[PDB]
Formats: sequence, C-alpha cells, structure tokens
Amino acid sequence: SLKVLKKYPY
Amino acid sequence: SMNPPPPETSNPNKPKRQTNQLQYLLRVVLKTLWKHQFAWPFQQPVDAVKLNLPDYYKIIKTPMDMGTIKKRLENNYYWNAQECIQDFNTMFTNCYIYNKPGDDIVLMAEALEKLFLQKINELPTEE
Amino acid sequence: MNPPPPETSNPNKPKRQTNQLQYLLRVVLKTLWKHQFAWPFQQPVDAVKLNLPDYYKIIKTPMDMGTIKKRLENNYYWNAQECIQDFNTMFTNCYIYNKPGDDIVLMAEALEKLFLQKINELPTE
Repeated sequence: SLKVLKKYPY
Repeated sequence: SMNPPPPETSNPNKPKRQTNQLQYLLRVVLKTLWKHQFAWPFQQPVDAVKLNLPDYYKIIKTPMDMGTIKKRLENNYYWNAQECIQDFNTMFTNCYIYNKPGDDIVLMAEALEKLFLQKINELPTEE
Repeated sequence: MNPPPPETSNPNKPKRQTNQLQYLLRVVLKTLWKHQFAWPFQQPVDAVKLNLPDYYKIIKTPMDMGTIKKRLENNYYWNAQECIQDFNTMFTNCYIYNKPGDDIVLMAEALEKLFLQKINELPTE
C-alpha cells in the first residue's frame, strides 16, 4: 500500500 | 503552475427553469453521492497546487467536480437534466483518464459511478 | 483498525513550565502547523481511511503535530529534548514508511528544514 497525495483528505 | 479558475457556476444571461428531474438530481442523486465514504476527492475542484499535480490541467481540459455540480444545481444553471448528467460523467471519465486502472482513486470513482447509475435508473419522467 | 492515538496527559507528572517548552509551543509548533505542507502531519495517520493496512505494522512509534500540540499544552514533557524527540520521530516515521522522493517525503523534509532552523534559535535555559 502506497500514499498517493491526490487521494489524501484535507 | 497556477490552478485554473473553476468552471462557471452562474450566468445571469442563461434562461432558467425548475424541473422535477433537476430537483431529483439535487435532492437525491447529488446528496447520495456526496455522503458516500469515497466522495472526498470529488467534492471540490482538483487543487493541483496543494496536491502537486503539475500535469493535471495539461491532461484534463474539461475539469468537473461535485462542488461545481452542486453550485450549478443550486444556481439553476442547468436547463436540461442531461447537462447535469454529462457533468457527472465528465467527472468520472476525467478521473479514469488522469489515473490508471486499479489505482485506489479510480476504485473510489467507480464506486461513486455505480451508485450514480443506480440513482439515474430511477430518474423520474419529466412531469 | 487504527491504534489509539498517543498519550497526551499524565497526571502522575507535576507541572514544570520553561522558556524552552514555551518556545516549542508558541514558536516551533505554531510555525510548523501553519506551513503549507503541514496538513498530512497535523493528526495521526488514519490507516483505515487512507487504505494503508501495513502502516501500523511498520510504524510502532507513531507521532504527529496534533499530539505534540496537546503534549505541550498538557505540560506532558519535562524538557525540551523530549519534545524535540517527538518531532524527530514524526519525520523519521515518514522517511521509513514512504518511498524516497515521494511527495509526502519531500513535504516532511521541508518541515524538518524549518524545524531545524527554529531549534537552532532555541533560547537558553
């Protein structure tokens, strides 16, 4: 599993 | 790279009407998708600055998101239900274009599109 | 499942406030919080929401700025060095879990550069 900034909630 | 201006949500030169289909698209379809667990990336224009996506607006020439669609519906921007349906479809297809099959964000968009299609299957006939 | 967030209050410590701990809250935490790349570090990693089922298999000492903020507010630390260690843990976790050169890592690196500037200006006790 990889962090993808595009789907990172803010 | 700057973000582009968001898509227009109001144009006082366009004639306006309310229809039962447009009301259903706001009160049922948008509402239901908005509350979906995977809706968050689709609730506003893609912020390519914050998310460091220098190529997003090189690739996606017709951006669309549910925040825009919501504003368009609340503004009576749409004359035809089909304009709204097209905007949803543009949102989903943009996600598929920019990203790759089996990316988590694509699976999120697919879940919202499946729900979308289920709700559009119950779109009432124009009264 | 996520773990519970890190402890932030320990009633079995007495209160000591210092100019170094006050600086860590009013300057270091404040400035880092407001940085444009702080947002992924402001709360514990929500491995469930983010679909990272191995995050807490790999990271056994999680740390985030929301926790540090609370610890400083609750006078959880006796000294500045305990607080500094928490910031450093936060950066190292990001470096351990994520691939070098990924966006999140570059964000952490920028925050760490700012942190090290602010710690260079730490007042004397």
